[PDB]
Amino acid sequence: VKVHFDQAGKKVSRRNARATRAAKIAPRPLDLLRPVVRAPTVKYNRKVRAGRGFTLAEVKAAGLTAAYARTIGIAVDHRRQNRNQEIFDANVQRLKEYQSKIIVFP
Amino acid sequence: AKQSLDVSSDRRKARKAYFTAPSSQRRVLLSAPLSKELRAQYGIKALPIRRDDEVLVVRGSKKGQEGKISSVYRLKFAVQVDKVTKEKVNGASVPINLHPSKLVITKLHLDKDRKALIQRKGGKLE
Amino acid sequence: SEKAAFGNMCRGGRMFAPTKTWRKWNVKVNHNEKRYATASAIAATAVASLVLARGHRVEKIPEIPLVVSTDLESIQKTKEAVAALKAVGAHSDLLKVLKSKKLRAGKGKYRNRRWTQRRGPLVVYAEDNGIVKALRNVPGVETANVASLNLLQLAPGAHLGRFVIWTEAAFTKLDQVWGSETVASSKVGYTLPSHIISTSDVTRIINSSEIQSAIRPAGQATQKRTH
Amino acid sequence: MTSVRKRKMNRSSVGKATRRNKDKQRKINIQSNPIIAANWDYSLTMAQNYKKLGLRAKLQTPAGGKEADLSKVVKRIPLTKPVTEVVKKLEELASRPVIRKERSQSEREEEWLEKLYKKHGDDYKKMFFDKKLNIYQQSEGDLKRRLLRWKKRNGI
RNA sequence: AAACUUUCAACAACGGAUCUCUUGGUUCUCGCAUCGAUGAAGAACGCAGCGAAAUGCGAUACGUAAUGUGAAUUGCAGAAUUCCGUGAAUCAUCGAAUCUUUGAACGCACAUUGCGCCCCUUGGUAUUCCAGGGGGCAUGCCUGUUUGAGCGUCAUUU
RNA sequence: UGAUAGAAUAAUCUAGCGAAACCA
RNA sequence: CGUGGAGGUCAGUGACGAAGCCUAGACCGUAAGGUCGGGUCGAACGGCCUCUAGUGCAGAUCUUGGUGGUAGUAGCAAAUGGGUUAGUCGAUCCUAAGAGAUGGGGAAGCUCCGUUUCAAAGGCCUGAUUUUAUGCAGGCCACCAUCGAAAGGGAAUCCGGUUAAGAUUCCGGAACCUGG
RNA sequence: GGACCAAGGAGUCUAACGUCUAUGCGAGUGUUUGGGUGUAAAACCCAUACGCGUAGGUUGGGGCCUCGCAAGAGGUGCACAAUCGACCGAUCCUGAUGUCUUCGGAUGGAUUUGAGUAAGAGCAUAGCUGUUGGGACCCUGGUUCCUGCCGAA
RNA sequence: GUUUGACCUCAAAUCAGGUAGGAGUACCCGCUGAAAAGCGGAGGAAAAGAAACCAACCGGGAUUGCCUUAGUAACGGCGAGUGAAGCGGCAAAAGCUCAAAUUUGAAAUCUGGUACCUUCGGUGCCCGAGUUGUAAUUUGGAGAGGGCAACUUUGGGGCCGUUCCUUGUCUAUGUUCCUUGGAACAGGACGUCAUAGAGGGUGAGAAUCCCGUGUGGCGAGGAGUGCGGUUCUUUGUAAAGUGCCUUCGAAGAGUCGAGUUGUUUUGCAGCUCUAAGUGGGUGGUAAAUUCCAUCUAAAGCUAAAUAUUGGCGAGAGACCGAUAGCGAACAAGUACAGUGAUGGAAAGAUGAAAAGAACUUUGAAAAGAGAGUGAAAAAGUACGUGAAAUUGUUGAAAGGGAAGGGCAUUUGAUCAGACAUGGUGUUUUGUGCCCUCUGCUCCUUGUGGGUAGGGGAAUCUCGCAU
Repeated sequence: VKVHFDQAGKKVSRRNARATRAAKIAPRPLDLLRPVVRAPTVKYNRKVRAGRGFTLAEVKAAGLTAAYARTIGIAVDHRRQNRNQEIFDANVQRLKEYQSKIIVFP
Repeated sequence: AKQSLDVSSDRRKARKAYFTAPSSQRRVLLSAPLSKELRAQYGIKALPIRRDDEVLVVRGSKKGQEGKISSVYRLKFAVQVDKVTKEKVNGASVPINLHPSKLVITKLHLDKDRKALIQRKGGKLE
Repeated sequence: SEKAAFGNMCRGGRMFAPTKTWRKWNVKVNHNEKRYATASAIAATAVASLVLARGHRVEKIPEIPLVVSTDLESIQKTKEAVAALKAVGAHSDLLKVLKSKKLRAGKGKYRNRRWTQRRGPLVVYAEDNGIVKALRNVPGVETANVASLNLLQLAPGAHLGRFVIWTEAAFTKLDQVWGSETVASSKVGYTLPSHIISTSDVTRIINSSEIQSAIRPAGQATQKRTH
Repeated sequence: MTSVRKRKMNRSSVGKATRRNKDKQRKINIQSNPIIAANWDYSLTMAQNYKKLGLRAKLQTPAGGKEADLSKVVKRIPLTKPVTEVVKKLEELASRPVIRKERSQSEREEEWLEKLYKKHGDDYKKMFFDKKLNIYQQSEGDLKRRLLRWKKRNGI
């Protein structure tokens, strides 16, 4: 037996985390740059979704290295495979738009 | 009202703070307001009372009496002023334990700690 | 306590029905139903026969619903806003609240609920400009953004029609908040709900002309006792 | 407050090691850039304050509803009835070139290049197959790169 | 008739019910992460001018030193503060010390107040002898230093 | 220091202390 | 109808006396009950619209507390500061039947076997060990931790005096033993 | 079953189905896992998902209309009921046009079938209650206010 | 050479430096295990965790946790009932390190000792450790060697701020009049503050008496690289990254697996057997001498989202108010009981102040009586208030071996039992919102409201008084 009495409280604490982390990460977003990825499982195969990370080859197609891209806040998954054209292209456009909107301090 | 979270408004906590207070906090609690003349003198309203200074009584049954404090009985949150006593049926004398919130200080006993305290509280000390 | 003779009848024994935490505390409410209750409260605040029916000192106020300029929001000091409510005429309500401070009759006096007093005006603002700090110190007054409009603040004790003061921009903003037949809702898929009867007065309908045409003549309105 | 430890610590003459934290955990300093520390407000939120900056606070797709906060009046559809600033400041700061230093050459190896420059001159196929003063057998073009850096540094 | 018995009332007993409080629990939430061989927790014995418990302390014993505040402490007794301050206080804070006997308990033993061993210091005629004071001396494991041993293996006519 | 005393010789009365069982 | 608590309200009541208690005081209720007087008393408490429940007792040989009779009865218990002084007296030391670490060996393991056993189980003598010139050489000895006796084994003290209560232990005199 | 008296003292809570009632919306409904917000365990706003549901005739007949002063007459007929239908699925025969030699179901029958079609009603919350399970009224015994109404075996 | 020395092993050190134990144990992880207990081991979390994964899709992509999947699949004398998981939405997000081929043009590596220095360390020197392999580089997502073309990059300190912690200090407004009271903090009148009307204390309900509260300010001592400025230096053929070309291009074995036994509901363990390298694991697929999918096991680390009836602290409560609430509001795990393991009570309120009853007297002594304090001993350390059961005295009545109530009435006792004292008409005189004249003022602007000055009742008239 357990009752979530702290449901109101923990959220507050969580936003405190979402405050406090943000304090350290002051210009940058809290979250990384995640891929837009179409789901499996025919019930959901029309659904698109947030994915974990893009790939090496896609980040190369964006025009940078993944080792550098992790410093730019772009989530990268090696074990994913890019197999759909439109997914790949839309995520490349996403990467380009993310590159357009950042300004990086030396 | 209470805006800080670190401030608390529990009656039980507040009384447990009050009655179990150490003596250094008690002389801060045992504070008396100055006269209108002394406020015109130093620009300050209330002060921690000690024993060397002079006072008048503004409430109670012994209202409109005055004197120098004999001793500050900090353990009972109280203060024995000289010459405000009950004389028992043996003929002996025992002072009324007064309370500094019911007192108005008339003549201060000024010291270097006291002068520096008046200075740090913004006093216009002569 | 969990385990902390053995009888409910016994001195010091375990009690009948140890009170357990998993008894229901919060109660789920349909969202449209909650919004409907708030809408009925807001509509009730206009009337002011209801506000007198709850008990408020609003007999000398300019009109209903009382609407002040938005400049009220820009007051940042308590004495100025209290003088402003004097200039309104809600002074008697404030004095009622201030006199009404009594001590709680229960044991809950020593459960940090020591004092009790009536409720007063409710100030509705579009935007804070220091007004909520200025009215914080005066008792009985409670402020509310138009977006929230707390029902507990609206109909306290489930009695409809607390005395509510509006700022000018808030009163315009109420159209944004609830919509109309002209302005949409700003709430997702919400509609200000309909009436099942159009005319609020039944005796007007009964005594109108045409029911009064269609109806047979009436009795004595108390029966003539025969035999 | 019924453990033996808590009761003894209550009755003890030590006093509780009491520290107050609950007020100061809500407020945070941002600690990182003085520009954001200037424009930070401590009143709006992380979210509202990042929006007022112009920086995208969360990247993508917030759960829940944002504040559309009544910027405009929306009117009903008739259905055809019948008849930047701080962004600019940080953009200048990132656009500001740092005072960089050219990577120079070390004195021994530029002296080595100076020996090669007088021994062979400018040609590279002879100095590539030179044993003395090319004992590390430098690459054909690394020689060119170091000599061009040395010439731009000294001796045209 | 008194005495006695019963009932009722008055006053007085007995009793602690009721009412009102409450430095107590009870439950929920939030933050934090911190015991030991540098001797824990726990036990014992003492320490106050006058103490029984409670707390505090360790023979420097309801404490010492430090820092801050600035005149107390208080049941009685008694010091005071040269008081314009190196300063009371059962004050606060606490970072330097002391820390009795045990206890993971640690020189060996132990039903002994048994038996030691080593080092440092001082004295008593002191080169021997004795006395005092002080400090170490448990097991396992790791790394290293040092000392050995082995019929283990090998070399040994420039 | 310890033990109900007083009287009946040092073999019944007074005094002192004083229950429990049970109890439409 | 009543009870604890909660929201609203009566700008409700209250140290010129709340709540509670008593009331051979009055009143209203069919009743559950409610209202007032008086007395006592000292600090909070009510009416109304709602909410909420640890919400209503004569019994359960119920729990706890208090008080009866029994009973002045049974019966007499039923409950009723000071002082110990030891080389010689003992313990301590030795071993007895027996117990038991170590080295080892068993056992998933708590631990079990075994006691001088298949152990490198210490402490003594000599040295210009006569040349390697600032590094230990040559020999000797031979079983085994510890515990186990206030009656076994075992260094040595007697007389007289003295205390409210102590003495081969204090006092006086007279002795002895061990080690240096 | 009882010496008396005071206080305490026994159908509480939760989960799953079920009826009823109230409320909001309605072929849809359900904010509160979570996010945003806040005067901060309150209130306020809500993205994507998810849950559950959705995806003919005759006879009458409430009424209503007409006429009739009325009584009645005629007409249209809510809900619902009965009939005769129809169709779908099944049921057992017919077994064609074709047919890979065993495939096929065309057509016509037959009874019942079914919360079937032939024009929805549900979802959510609350309350009271039914069954079951958690210690589950308390320890055979006990089980706490009044009045009214209905009231068996 | 019967000598001497390398090793290697094994001993010994009152050698140097370290470390293990025990307590607690809410949460965590292992082991054992009944009708949980126990054992072992940690931490602020732990565990798990970067696929030998899930899927069959338009594929997804470490772990963890929440909602849903779902009371479904599946299991079960398919009885009792037991009881998942993929996906989706969300919270949180983070990835890395070894082991395989040589640095061989130089073991480039490190502990320790010592001397110094700017000391959670640095430098030097010297012992050691180590080739039976310590460094650099490389963990498949490859990578390495070169070469080409370019570009692109540099590290370390200081100091002062900032940030964090621990503190210290400052920062409003009545004690204004009256009544009551022992005491105003009560009641009334008049106020002031407020980003402060939370709370507490002060002899009764205190914003304004005090402490605080609220708003800001000034410090102090630390922690620290989080970043922000300054300042000092850092290169040595130093280190790295991207594209192209060329040449190569090595990985977890008593393991995988098989059988059996136990255990669990498929893993795990034991025993026996025991592999491969275009390998192996796993799953669908078939028009079938199938194709396709998807990972790399047998090595390791990793924050956060998570649990937490323990610790250290806070803050709250539609909780209980001294038979309740913890056993314990109190000198409660106490007194006490038990040989022990263990069990385990009862017990809160004088008063505002002890002002705790001077003094006289009875009295062994206990207790009195005078007296006094106190607002109150109808508060006397038996003490707030002080119910019932029960006891004593007095009064009344009844009874004589009398039991209780219900109705109804006498008798006796007793109580209640106007602050009632007016109305109607007439008359006298006086006065005013009555009369007249002259105004002022508020709007709701009328069928209005307030209000002034002088005159008159000589006459009328209203109200009032008489």
